[PDB]
Amino acid sequence: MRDIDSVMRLAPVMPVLVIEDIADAKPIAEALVAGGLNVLEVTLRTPCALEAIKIMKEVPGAVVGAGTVLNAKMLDQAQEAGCEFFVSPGLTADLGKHAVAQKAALLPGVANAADVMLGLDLGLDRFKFFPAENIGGLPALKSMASVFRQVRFCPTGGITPTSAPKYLENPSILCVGGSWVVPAGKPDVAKITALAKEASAFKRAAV
Amino acid sequence: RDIDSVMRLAPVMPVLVIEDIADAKPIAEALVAGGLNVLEVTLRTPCALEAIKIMKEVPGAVVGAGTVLNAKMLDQAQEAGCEFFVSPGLTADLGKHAVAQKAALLPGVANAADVMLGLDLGLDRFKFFPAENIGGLPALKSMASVFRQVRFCPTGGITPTSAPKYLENPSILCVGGSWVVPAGKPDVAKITALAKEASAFKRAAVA
Amino acid sequence: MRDIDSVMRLAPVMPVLVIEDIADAKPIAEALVAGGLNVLEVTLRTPCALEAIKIMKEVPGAVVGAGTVLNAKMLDQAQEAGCEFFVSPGLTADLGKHAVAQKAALLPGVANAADVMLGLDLGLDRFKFFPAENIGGLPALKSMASVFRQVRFCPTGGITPTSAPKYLENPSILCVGGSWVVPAGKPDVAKITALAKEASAFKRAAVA
Repeated sequence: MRDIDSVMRLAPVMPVLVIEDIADAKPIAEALVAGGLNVLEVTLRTPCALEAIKIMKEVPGAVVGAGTVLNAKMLDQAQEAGCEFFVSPGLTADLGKHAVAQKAALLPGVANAADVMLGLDLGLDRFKFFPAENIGGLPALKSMASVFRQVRFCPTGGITPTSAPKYLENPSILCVGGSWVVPAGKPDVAKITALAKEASAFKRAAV
Repeated sequence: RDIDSVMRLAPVMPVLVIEDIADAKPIAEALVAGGLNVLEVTLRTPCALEAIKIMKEVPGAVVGAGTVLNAKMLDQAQEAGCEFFVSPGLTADLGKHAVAQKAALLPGVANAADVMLGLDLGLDRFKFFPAENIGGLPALKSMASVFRQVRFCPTGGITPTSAPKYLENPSILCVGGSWVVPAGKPDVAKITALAKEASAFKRAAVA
Repeated sequence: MRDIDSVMRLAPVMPVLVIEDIADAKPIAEALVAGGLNVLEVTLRTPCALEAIKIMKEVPGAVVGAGTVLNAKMLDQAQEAGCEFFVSPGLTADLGKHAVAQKAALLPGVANAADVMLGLDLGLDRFKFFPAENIGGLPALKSMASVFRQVRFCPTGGITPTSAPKYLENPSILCVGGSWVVPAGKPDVAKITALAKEASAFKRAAVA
């Protein structure tokens, strides 16, 4: 299936989903897909997360992945649930070696040059710049992209509707991760779809 | 004792710098009398190993070593009787040595790759260090939101008025602090008064 | 011959060179040496970078190194090109292990305590603080230098002519990395030599 570069190009914004109630999963996936945000990152931060992946996987148009993958075992459990891609807050050689060996579409987080160097040693060149606003923001990413010209990025962490277009004007950025499209209360599918359509319209220099 | 239990004993772990060996016993006595029985003695001073042996004989003191940079320093602190060990950062070498030695290590972390390295080694308790140069409480709040099973001790720039704000987060078990021992000759009544105030800090993690 | 500590002490500023045209390599190296900045870091960020290193090495007095070295094979390629030192944005165990094996004067980037501890475990004690203005600046470097008292640093990343003396007042700092002496665009050899002479006169608490 798709490699992580192809996943990143599909939509300007990758929603970062924290499912506290399993009944929220289907309405959230349907509303995001209705708004054109087809790429869904379900963080493995809650007990029902893997079940939420199995529910969202059956929504037509949804490209479901697992976030907060911390090790090869969690990548395996998420892949067995049907995840098409995997995101991690940071990178280890054991996690990256396992993803390459399994041909899993992994998007590891990086915060500094040594993280990126470990990723390049493993054959990876696509990373989440995370957590963006705690590690110097767009100016820090602009410098890191200047050092690693063959790498492309997905900043995540404190991104907003106001700052997302600024990141997306950089050619080295393919998309951003975002939490604002689904507010942490009970889902409102109309509001979620309207935020998704608004984010769907964001300009991308790289696409 | 394991590091999670050590962190839960008191809201503040004093970070002690003993330059005058004569100060060690009165300081540890005053801190214990004030309810701060967990003592981190930095190894940087020449008399630090001798100070650890004196503090270990104070009843109720739980004495550990700070600024542990490598396996050799850990072995020296363990030979001196330290019950726990604190490092500014984490290496695979120091971590595998602490696990093999059954040493209660509390390694510093600054980013997700540091945490994931520790989790791969079996560690899940970390010092968030240097806290005020890596984004403070807002950055720690995000990191704790990602690593739901990890618990932290922020250290580096913590003050008596900022410490309660960190302690409102249940992922924070305690803070490290330098203010409980004022510079100059020890005033045992003043140290015990500051210690009693710190021992009364409320924390969401421990009733 | 030279270890990385001796390279850092040669001049207050190590220019961070990005060569977009091979024809500019010789004039830039000659202009820098004429201004007294003999230590030249050619970043491996453009395809012609290794070719530019071979050209600059022929300028008398030039001490040529490679920057943005990402792995052990890249260090070997830069060494075969004639580099006398090597700079890396970060540190991996594989890169540091190969550098110590080959006695290569490596200056690896650090941003946090785990980076420094990995370098110390390899026997390294000289690091660039990079990228300085995105990882907390001088206040962050001050705290890190007070943790690792035996380590000495080269801050790089957003250093300016105004801020370089501020960093160079700290005795834990041996030099700074800078881009302002040879910025982007076609070289101005008169401007480069003049900026190199001003950088050469920067006071240093550590070196004198």
